[PDB]
Amino acid sequence: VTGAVSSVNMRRFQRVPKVSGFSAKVTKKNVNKALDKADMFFAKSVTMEGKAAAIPYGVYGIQCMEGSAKGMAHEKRAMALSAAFRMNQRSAAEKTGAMYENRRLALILAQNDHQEKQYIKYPKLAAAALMASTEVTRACQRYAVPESIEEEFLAASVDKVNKMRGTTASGVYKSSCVEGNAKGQAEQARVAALAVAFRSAQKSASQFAAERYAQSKYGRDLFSSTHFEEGYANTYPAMAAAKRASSYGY
Amino acid sequence: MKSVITTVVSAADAAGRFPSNSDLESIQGNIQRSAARLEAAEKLAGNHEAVVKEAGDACFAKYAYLKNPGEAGENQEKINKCYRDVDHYMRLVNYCLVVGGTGPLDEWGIAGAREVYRTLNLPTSAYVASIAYTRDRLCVPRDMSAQAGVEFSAYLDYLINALS
Amino acid sequence: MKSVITTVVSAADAAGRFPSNSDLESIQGNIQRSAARLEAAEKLAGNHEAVVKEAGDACFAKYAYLKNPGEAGENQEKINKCYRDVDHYMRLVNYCLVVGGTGPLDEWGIAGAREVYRTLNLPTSAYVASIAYTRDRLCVPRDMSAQAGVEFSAYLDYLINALS
Amino acid sequence: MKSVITTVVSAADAAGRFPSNSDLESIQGNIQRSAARLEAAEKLAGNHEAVVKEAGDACFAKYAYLKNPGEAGENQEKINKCYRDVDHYMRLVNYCLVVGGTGPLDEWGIAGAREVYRTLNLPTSAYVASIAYTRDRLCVPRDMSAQAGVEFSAYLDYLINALS
Amino acid sequence: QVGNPSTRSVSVGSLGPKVFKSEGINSNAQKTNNESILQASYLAVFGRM
Amino acid sequence: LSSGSSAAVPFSTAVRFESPSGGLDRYSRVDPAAPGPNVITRFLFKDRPVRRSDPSLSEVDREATMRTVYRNV
Amino acid sequence: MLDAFSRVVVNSDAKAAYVGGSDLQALKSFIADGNKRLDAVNSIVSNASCMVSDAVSGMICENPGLISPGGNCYTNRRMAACLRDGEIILRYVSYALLAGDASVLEDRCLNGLKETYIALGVPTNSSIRAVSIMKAQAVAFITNTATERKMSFAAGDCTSLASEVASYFDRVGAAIS
Amino acid sequence: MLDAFSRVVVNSDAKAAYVGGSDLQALKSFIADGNKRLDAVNSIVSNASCMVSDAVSGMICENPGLISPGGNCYTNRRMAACLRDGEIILRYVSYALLAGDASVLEDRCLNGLKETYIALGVPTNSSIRAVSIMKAQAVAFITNTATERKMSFAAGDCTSLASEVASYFDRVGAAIS
Amino acid sequence: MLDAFSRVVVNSDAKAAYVGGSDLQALKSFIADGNKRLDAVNSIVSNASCMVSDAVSGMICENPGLISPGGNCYTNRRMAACLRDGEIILRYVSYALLAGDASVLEDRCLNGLKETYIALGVPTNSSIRAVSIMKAQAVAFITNTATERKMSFAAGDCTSLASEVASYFDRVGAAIS
Ligand SMILES: C=CC1=C(C)[C@@H](Cc2[nH]c(/C=C3N=C(/C=C4\NC(=O)[C@H](C)[C@H]4CC)C(C)=C\3CCC(=O)O)c(CCC(=O)O)c2C)NC1=O
Ligand SMILES: C=CC1=C(C)[C@@H](Cc2[nH]c(/C=C3N=C(/C=C4\NC(=O)[C@H](C)[C@H]4CC)C(C)=C\3CCC(=O)O)c(CCC(=O)O)c2C)NC1=O
Ligand SMILES: C=CC1=C(C)[C@@H](Cc2[nH]c(/C=C3N=C(/C=C4\NC(=O)[C@H](C)[C@H]4CC)C(C)=C\3CCC(=O)O)c(CCC(=O)O)c2C)NC1=O
Ligand SMILES: C=CC1=C(C)[C@@H](Cc2[nH]c(/C=C3N=C(/C=C4\NC(=O)[C@H](C)[C@H]4CC)C(C)=C\3CCC(=O)O)c(CCC(=O)O)c2C)NC1=O
Ligand SMILES: C=CC1=C(C)[C@@H](Cc2[nH]c(/C=C3N=C(/C=C4\NC(=O)[C@H](C)[C@H]4CC)C(C)=C\3CCC(=O)O)c(CCC(=O)O)c2C)NC1=O
Ligand SMILES: C=CC1=C(C)[C@@H](Cc2[nH]c(/C=C3N=C(/C=C4\NC(=O)[C@H](C)[C@H]4CC)C(C)=C\3CCC(=O)O)c(CCC(=O)O)c2C)NC1=O
Ligand SMILES: C=CC1=C(C)[C@@H](Cc2[nH]c(/C=C3N=C(/C=C4\NC(=O)[C@H](C)[C@H]4CC)C(C)=C\3CCC(=O)O)c(CCC(=O)O)c2C)NC1=O
Ligand SMILES: C=CC1=C(C)[C@@H](Cc2[nH]c(/C=C3N=C(/C=C4\NC(=O)[C@H](C)[C@H]4CC)C(C)=C\3CCC(=O)O)c(CCC(=O)O)c2C)NC1=O
Ligand SMILES: C=CC1=C(C)[C@@H](Cc2[nH]c(/C=C3N=C(/C=C4\NC(=O)[C@H](C)[C@H]4CC)C(C)=C\3CCC(=O)O)c(CCC(=O)O)c2C)NC1=O
Ligand SMILES: C=CC1=C(C)[C@@H](Cc2[nH]c(/C=C3N=C(/C=C4\NC(=O)[C@H](C)[C@H]4CC)C(C)=C\3CCC(=O)O)c(CCC(=O)O)c2C)NC1=O
Ligand SMILES: C=CC1=C(C)[C@@H](Cc2[nH]c(/C=C3N=C(/C=C4\NC(=O)[C@H](C)[C@H]4CC)C(C)=C\3CCC(=O)O)c(CCC(=O)O)c2C)NC1=O
Ligand SMILES: C=CC1=C(C)[C@@H](Cc2[nH]c(/C=C3N=C(/C=C4\NC(=O)[C@H](C)[C@H]4CC)C(C)=C\3CCC(=O)O)c(CCC(=O)O)c2C)NC1=O
Ligand SMILES: C=CC1=C(C)[C@@H](Cc2[nH]c(/C=C3N=C(/C=C4\NC(=O)[C@H](C)[C@H]4CC)C(C)=C\3CCC(=O)O)c(CCC(=O)O)c2C)NC1=O
Ligand SMILES: CCC1=C(C)[C@@H](CC2=N/C(=C\c3[nH]c(C[C@@H]4NC(=O)C(C)=C4CC)c(C)c3CCC(=O)O)C(CCC(=O)O)=C2C)NC1=O
Repeated sequence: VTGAVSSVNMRRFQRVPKVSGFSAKVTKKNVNKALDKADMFFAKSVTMEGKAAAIPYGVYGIQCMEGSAKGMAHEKRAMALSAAFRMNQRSAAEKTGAMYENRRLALILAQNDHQEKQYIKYPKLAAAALMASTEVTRACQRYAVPESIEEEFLAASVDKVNKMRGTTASGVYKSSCVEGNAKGQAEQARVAALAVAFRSAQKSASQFAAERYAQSKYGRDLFSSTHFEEGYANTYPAMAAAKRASSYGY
Repeated sequence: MKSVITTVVSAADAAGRFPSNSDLESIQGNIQRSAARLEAAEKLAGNHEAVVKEAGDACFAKYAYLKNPGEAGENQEKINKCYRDVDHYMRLVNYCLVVGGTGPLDEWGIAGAREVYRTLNLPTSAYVASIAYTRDRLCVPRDMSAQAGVEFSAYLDYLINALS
Repeated sequence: MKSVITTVVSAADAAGRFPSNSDLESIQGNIQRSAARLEAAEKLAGNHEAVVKEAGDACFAKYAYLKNPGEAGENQEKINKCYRDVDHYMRLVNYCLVVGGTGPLDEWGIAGAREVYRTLNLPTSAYVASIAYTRDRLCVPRDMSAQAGVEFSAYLDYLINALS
Repeated sequence: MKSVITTVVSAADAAGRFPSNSDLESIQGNIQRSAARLEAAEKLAGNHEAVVKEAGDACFAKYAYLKNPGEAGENQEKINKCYRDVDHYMRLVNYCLVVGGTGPLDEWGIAGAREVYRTLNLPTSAYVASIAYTRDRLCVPRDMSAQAGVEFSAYLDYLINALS
Repeated sequence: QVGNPSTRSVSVGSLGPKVFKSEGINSNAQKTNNESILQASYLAVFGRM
Repeated sequence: LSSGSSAAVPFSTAVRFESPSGGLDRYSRVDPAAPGPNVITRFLFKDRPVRRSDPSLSEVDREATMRTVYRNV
Repeated sequence: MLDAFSRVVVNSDAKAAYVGGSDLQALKSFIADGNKRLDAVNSIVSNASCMVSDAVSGMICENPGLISPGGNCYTNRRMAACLRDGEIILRYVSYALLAGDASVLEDRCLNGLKETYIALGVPTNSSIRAVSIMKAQAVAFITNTATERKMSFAAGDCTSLASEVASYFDRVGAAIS
Repeated sequence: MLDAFSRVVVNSDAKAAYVGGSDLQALKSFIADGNKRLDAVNSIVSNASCMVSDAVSGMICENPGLISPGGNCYTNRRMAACLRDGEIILRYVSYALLAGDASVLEDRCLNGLKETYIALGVPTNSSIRAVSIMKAQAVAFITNTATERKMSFAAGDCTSLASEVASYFDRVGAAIS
Repeated sequence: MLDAFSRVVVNSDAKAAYVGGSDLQALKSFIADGNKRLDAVNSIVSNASCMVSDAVSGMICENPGLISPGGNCYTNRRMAACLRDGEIILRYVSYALLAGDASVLEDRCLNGLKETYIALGVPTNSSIRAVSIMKAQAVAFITNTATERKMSFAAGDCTSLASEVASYFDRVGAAIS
């Protein structure tokens, strides 16, 4: 047998928090990790209640399919996990710029002072409530279908200037808008996006009519500040749903 | 319409998958449990005017404040509209006993009821005292089978919990 | 905390704008109506233990099932918690007359109330039977002024339209 | 069109609420402050042939390099269109005093003007000298009332900060 | 005051006139009577308004 | 960071002896709001020891710290 | 949106006219009777929960095939959506009575309401009766002639505001007719 | 966010008290100050385009290491962002003076501003100077002691309003310190 | 740490200016009221054992769940550490009243007090009521309006010291919350 005492690096977890000096530097680091993975529990719990609107009575709706072929659902996993790896490769002008862009939009969205307190403190809770407000009411750009041919040209003009914020200031591409990261991985997302465009036209009679009135509300209390922008949102709800936030550069 | 059928088929439609052996093994339980619930469905389908007459006057024996003026059940043409709904809820118990899943109670009798009963000032504890009268008026060898009365009172407990 | 100031600041904060003359015009309207509601706020704070005693049992005299066994108010502990709740709502009306907005009621007395009185089986028409007694016992020229009634009775009716 | 009525309703629509006591209190500031901005509306209606000509040569007093060939303002229809611009800018301030807000200067006067004035090679500092002349040529008790001059010269320097 | 010079600044209580103090005694402690003290100092000097 | 470091080696020692003692002026972890000893001793007639509590450590307390280093350490 | 002040401005913009004293006195009597408008729209919002319950239960009381199996208000999922629609309509009339213009009702609500309801099969005759019950409810609250509740007001005559809210319930009644 | 009237009810809620007539004249003093408070937040927003040009050009002549190659305000992209953040800071002080409370300044703007500037690499010594230049510009424009421009007020004393707006401007400097 | 004199020195060092007669008279008013500042620190320190027991037994009197089993001030080991913590908060405030600057309170007491009470489970809603009772005790001892303890002072106004010590108790309460 050895004489194996407990180490100095292992006995330090049993120490009581002190209040100033270097002993406040340990407790400031241990609380800011316990607030970071409490913020992850705040963002996970909101997404698990926005996903309970696509399971409205207990059966899986057409909104929450993955891909239609055999290996069309496993590769939807393998490019969401590399989409989150390139998310934390952005510089400090994009990480902090999206934190304040999300914080402006999350406080219009809030309904009480407790909700708008927590979007200020927890950044990932506010980032996963801008997206979770849009996946419920289907105010996205993967859910809106244009019901005209001037409406398709109006939404393509909004989506033309959203595709330049995924480019840099000199004009080259970012890593924010990336389809494929491996051999033939771009065409698997070409297959998976044409499939979810087909299911968007397969909605119900009232599901098309509720998201007409939801995309007009979304374009007129999140992206319109005048009266002429309200005229482009109250009559053409597909250009009012291509107005994305400026956090993600898509 | 959450069945055992529509649960495992729509979950297989989200992955884009063929029906596998986990899906067929769930439908084997539908050829095991259906003898009890279709017995309790046909017992309810041939006795329903006797049991919603017995349920609805247990509501007004307990909650006799409703027959006051200005209250809910104040004239005769809306006491008859009350037994209309106890007949409506027993009909939805009989539909979900047929399909073997809570779907007919869910999307035709529950999903919007709290918005309506509050707005029209209808006390939801009076609905509970009718549904929880027939759960313990039932005695298990006389009225149906042993497992027919297990699954009958279990679908009433879904109706008590979704109103309470 | 919706008030006259917190509306026009956050409308300018979402727009990204400085305070202009349309924002300062609203605060001018907070100056003129301030004499009427702060007269009603100081009248409520010096009288409330006689208001909620007359209002606590305004509903208890109206509805009486609560004192049968198994009901809401069947013993003196549960009766004292009913007068605790009329006093909480008369305190939140008093904060709404001070801020000049429904913000104290919107976040401390209304949000979550439908999801609490349901699951604890509280009759929501027994609260409204006590708020509407308070709104009808108020005669105008003895208790307060003319436009101190139209602020006090409007915050009572916001509580009635949000409860039921 | 930002105003004092069309931002308390447009914020009550975004939450799906009725107009409350907070919302009616903001409109009563457009009863008390309305008698001064509509008092400065008739004075700009009866003097705009004079004060536009008075502000037009105040640009040409400061910048005499406009009228030279090689530089911009070498002919007559470049000169008479400068009075066309500042009569529009006086008209939008006259619109702004009527609505009780900074609505008509925003979407008609301000919006897009930084691209129009750049690409047509107009000096934007020549515009702000004409607006700031009328902020100084106003003396307050002779022309209008006291609180009409603080309303009229609140939109003028709003236009100055929005220009440059 | 001719046998107790130390009684200056001692409030006589209910028999003298009411004294005045710009105190500001609140938990945020600010004086609420800036109006009335100005109304009372006009009467100490001039005796009227 | 360079020289002034440690040795970690938790075991380090190797001997199964009988235990020697400690002091009594230690952090107790039960009742940490206690004076304990050093209230009736010759602790009262020394100068009080310097613990760093400021993040900045001003330049006349910097010299006063290192005088205690040369005297005590 | 627009209001009663912004309507006069965009009217006078097309003639390139300054807003002078030919059309300010219409706006001056808008403000001088403005304390009765806030006394009007308070009386609607103070009764707006009961004005949908007295409305759509009296619509079914005059057309009892709506709760028949197959009807538009049959299930609890569908009766709640008509009670939801009965208070979005009353809300935008309250946004139009306060603003004094019907542009907040027209563009945000009534644009495409008739082309919504004919893709859902809402009966466009009994929906007019739920609207036209609410018009009779509102003008007895403006003129204080409701037979069960009496609100305390000042003395005077406010028949021009009962006829304006009656003009707002017909722009929705002609939108789906 | 909060204001002056909502700050004194979240403290009365904490001891479960009614806001009676003991701390109502603390609020009645806020309403009688209201025309002076509204007269004064107009003074800062009328001059706010010039208050950010007078501030960040004062900082580049006091510290000429900001226009050094590799500085903070060196290139033309970075000069526009420093010109943007001077007006963001002045906008949230203007909401705090209008509300009568520093609640909207502290959380919507100042919460997280320190480690934003730590991650960006903003020299935080320079930002205290450029916010204290605007503090002097505020109290010159409140109490009408500005040399190049004078505004027409009524006669009176507003040094409590000038010292309240100076209390918000060094609250910015304590957060980013 | 700093005091009220060296706060003026570090503000003047950022502009490289000599502190001269234009702002010495706001430091001569610190000296001329300096007897009343010492007169007031003496009234707090003489009552400081009774102030931390009227506070934390009024925190228990308004929240009886702290002495329930499992509570924060439940046992004898835990009540003595709350009564210790009351008189470190009161002790560091009186260091800042005597200095005329709060920078000893912000660098030695409220530097990581929030992140220590989070890791201990000290309820922050009850540690505001302990501080805000002690704020009302201090202002009653500065202004000589405590009911159970009257002292004797010379005549003159001292509400500018009670309002400064109330704002030091609003930085203890606004750093742990
Ligand atoms: C909480 C509710 C919630 C849901 C119901 C589901 C909805 C959902 N979102 C995605 C998947 C996605 N969803 C988005 C989101 C958007 N795309 C845009 O253009 C807008 C910016 C934004 C609309 C809100 C993106 C970017 C993906 C990745 C795949 C893609 O690019 O389409 C997928 C997998 C891909 C697929 O459908 O095949 C699913 C099931 N997720 C949720 O979190
Ligand atoms: C598809 C399934 C289905 C249901 C679950 C019920 C749900 C339901 N109940 C009611 C409606 C009602 N339910 C009652 C019942 C009562 N109120 C009283 O006076 C009594 C105390 C109590 C008996 C328990 C009354 C009176 C109404 C009509 C509302 C009213 O008269 O105001 C209505 C309104 C229309 C009507 O008059 O029938 C609906 C949709 N109806 C359905 O179609
Ligand atoms: C399909 C649903 C369905 C039911 C739930 C029952 C409900 C029910 N029970 C009874 C009638 C009865 N039910 C009982 C039963 C009991 N009394 C007890 O003491 C025991 C606990 C319990 C089972 C032994 C008795 C003793 C009577 C006759 C006396 C009475 O009516 O109370 C009757 C009237 C006549 C009859 O049918 O018997 C009805 C409709 N019947 C149904 O058709
Ligand atoms: C600050 C906001 C605030 C409120 C609005 C109320 C709301 C409220 N009421 C109760 C709780 C209760 N409320 C009542 C009230 C009543 N029972 C009756 O007979 C009448 C229907 C009614 C009085 C008119 C009763 C009896 C309970 C106890 C219920 C129980 O047994 O759990 C509870 C659970 C906690 C408790 O027991 O106090 C809450 C949160 N309380 C608050 O703190
Ligand atoms: C901003 C403006 C705005 C509106 C005006 C409404 C308009 C509206 N109503 C409905 C939807 C509906 N509307 C009705 C209404 C009725 N059937 C009747 O017997 C009555 C005549 C009438 C109630 C008075 C019903 C029953 C549905 C649901 C359809 C169904 O599920 O069967 C829908 C589809 C969304 C949904 O499922 O609810 C929309 C967009 N919504 C808005 O956002
Ligand atoms: C099943 C049978 C049945 C009905 C036929 C209706 C009865 C009914 N009541 C009203 C009419 C009304 N309903 C209200 C609403 C209210 N009145 C008040 O005093 C309360 C505050 C508030 C809701 C409780 C008002 C104000 C009127 C106008 C008439 C009046 O009050 O005199 C109308 C409208 C008249 C018209 O069509 O023009 C109808 C049809 N309700 C029913 O149940
Ligand atoms: C922000 C909140 C707010 C309000 C709710 C209203 C409240 C209100 N209403 C009126 C005042 C009045 N209100 C009415 C209205 C009516 N009388 C009747 O007999 C009709 C039944 C009823 C129509 C709805 C009349 C006739 C007057 C007095 C005359 C007038 O104001 O022009 C007045 C008096 C105005 C004055 O004295 O000049 C006030 C303060 N004003 C506000 O500032
Ligand atoms: C390198 C040389 C150089 C400078 C030293 C600065 C000049 C400068 N000016 C001000 C100070 C100021 N700047 C303004 C701003 C204005 N005054 C007006 O009347 C106009 C409306 C508006 C600018 C157009 C005001 C009001 C003051 C306050 C002092 C005063 O002028 O009375 C200050 C702040 C004083 C302090 O530090 O506290 C500085 C440093 N700019 C430079 O380029
Ligand atoms: C709502 C609150 C809110 C804020 C406070 C700001 C905060 C802020 N400032 C900057 C960003 C910046 N801020 C500065 C500013 C300065 N450098 C200095 O040392 C000077 C002291 C100061 C000028 C006065 C510079 C130079 C950048 C750009 C960094 C760079 O790209 O070089 C960024 C990065 C994104 C961007 O490029 O804009 C953010 C989020 N934004 C907000 O949304
Ligand atoms: C929409 C824009 C808008 C505004 C700008 C204000 C405009 C404004 N300022 C004041 C009015 C006043 N303003 C001051 C203020 C000042 N005097 C000074 O010596 C200081 C330099 C300065 C403030 C810093 C004083 C002392 C009064 C008069 C006191 C009072 O009104 O009670 C008044 C009251 C008029 C009067 O009673 O004479 C008004 C309406 N209100 C608005 O609705
Ligand atoms: C220089 C500043 C300074 C302080 C403020 C204190 C802060 C402080 N308090 C505690 C420790 C503690 N603090 C409390 C306090 C409370 N529980 C309550 O309900 C009340 C709200 C509050 C008393 C008023 C309790 C109960 C413990 C002991 C925890 C336990 O063992 O249960 C600890 C842990 C180490 C120790 O206990 O010594 C520290 C650092 N110490 C300092 O050095
Ligand atoms: C049983 C329940 C129970 C309570 C609710 C509290 C009672 C209590 N006392 C004070 C308040 C106080 N406590 C003191 C302290 C003292 N007064 C003296 O004269 C002595 C020297 C010293 C105690 C020996 C002082 C000076 C005040 C201020 C009020 C005053 O005395 O006028 C406060 C503060 C008011 C606030 O919330 O802002 C409260 C809640 N104590 C309790 O035990
Ligand atoms: C070593 C310890 C030590 C002290 C404790 C103080 C004690 C002290 N306080 C005052 C003197 C004074 N003290 C007060 C104080 C007060 N009057 C009030 O109404 C308030 C209730 C209260 C303080 C909060 C006033 C108003 C004066 C006289 C004005 C002055 O400062 O000259 C004086 C007289 C100074 C003189 O001679 O003019 C002294 C010696 N000084 C010390 O050296
Ligand atoms: C984070 C990167 C990531 C994803 C994206 C998904 C992608 C994903 N979903 C799957 C599979 C899958 N996906 C859904 C739908 C989906 N499931 C739900 O619980 C809810 C609320 C849903 C949206 C409506 C269902 C129902 C299944 C079948 C799993 C099952 O129920 O047995 C499978 C397995 C496919 C297979 O086994 O053949 C994958 C890889 N998984 C990941 O790890």
